[PDB]
Amino acid sequence: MERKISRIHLVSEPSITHFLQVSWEKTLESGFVITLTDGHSAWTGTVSESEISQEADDMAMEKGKYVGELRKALLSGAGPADVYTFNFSKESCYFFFEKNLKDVSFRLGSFNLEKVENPAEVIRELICYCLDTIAENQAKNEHLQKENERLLRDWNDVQGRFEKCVSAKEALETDLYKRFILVLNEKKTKIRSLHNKLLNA
Amino acid sequence: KEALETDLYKRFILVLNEKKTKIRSLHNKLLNA
Amino acid sequence: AGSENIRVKNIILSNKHDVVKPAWLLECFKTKSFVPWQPRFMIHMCPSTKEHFAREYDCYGDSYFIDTDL
Repeated sequence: MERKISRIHLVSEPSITHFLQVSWEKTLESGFVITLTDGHSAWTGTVSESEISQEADDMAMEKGKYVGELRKALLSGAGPADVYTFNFSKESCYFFFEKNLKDVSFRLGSFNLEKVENPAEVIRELICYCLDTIAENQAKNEHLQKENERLLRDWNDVQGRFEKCVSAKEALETDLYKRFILVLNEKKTKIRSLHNKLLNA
Repeated sequence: KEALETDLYKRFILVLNEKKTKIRSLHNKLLNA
Repeated sequence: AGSENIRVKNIILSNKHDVVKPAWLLECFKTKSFVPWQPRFMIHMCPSTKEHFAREYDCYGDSYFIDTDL
C-alpha cells in the first residue's frame, strides 16, 4: 500500500487548491484508488486494470508510455516539459486531467468519482499519514547525521594516524642504518684486532 | 613498511653472517699458529 | 666501460679482463693521483683480482678492515 499526495488547481475554481491522494498496492499499472479533498467535501474513485487498458487502447499508444504519463500527471512529477490541467464537476463527479501545449489540449485521463458521507475520516487519515511520514523522516535524518559525524571523526583520527606513520617511516630507516653502521664498525674493530694478534706470531 | 623491513633485515643478517664466518675462520688459525 | 653493452657482456663473459666503472677514472683526475682499486667501481674481477680481494673484501662491496660509512 503505497500512496502519494499532490496539489491541483481546478479550472472551475482556480483560487482554491485541492489535494489528490493516489494509492496503489504493487504498481500503478494494476490499478489505484484516488481521493480528492478540499477541506469541506471529499470524493473517492477507483481505477482497475480494465479501465487503464481501455484508455490505452482508445489513445492508441504504448502501454508503458501511457503508464508513465499518467504517473507523471497524477504524482506531479512533471518538470517544465508541459502543464497539466485538471477539471472536476462537483455536481457530476466526472474528473478528468489533460495536458496543454501550443494551444492544444488532449484528454489524457477521465474518472467517475463518488462522494463520501463523512470527509472527517479521510482528512484525519491523510493528516495522520503525513505526520507519521514527517516523524519517520526526521528520525532517519537524525540517525544518518549522527552516523556522518561518527564517520567524520573516524576519518580525522585515521588521517592523523597516517600522518604519524609517514613521519615515522623515514626515522625508522635512519635509526636502522646508523645502528647497522655501529655494529659493523665494532665487528671490524674486532676483526682487525684479531688480525694484528695473529700476525704478531 | 613490512616489505622494506624484511628486505633490510635480510641484507643485515647476510652481511653479519658473512662477517661471523670470517671472524671464526680467522680465529681458527690461532691454535694452529 | 660504463654501459653494459653487448661488447661489455662478451668481454665480461670472457673471464680474462677486469671491467672498471668510468667513475673511478673521474676520481683519478680530481685528486691528481692514482686511486687504489676498490669494489665500489669494479663491475667484474679477474681471477687474480678475485683471489687478491677474497681475503681483502667480502663477496660484496663490504669492507673488511677499514670502517664503513653511510
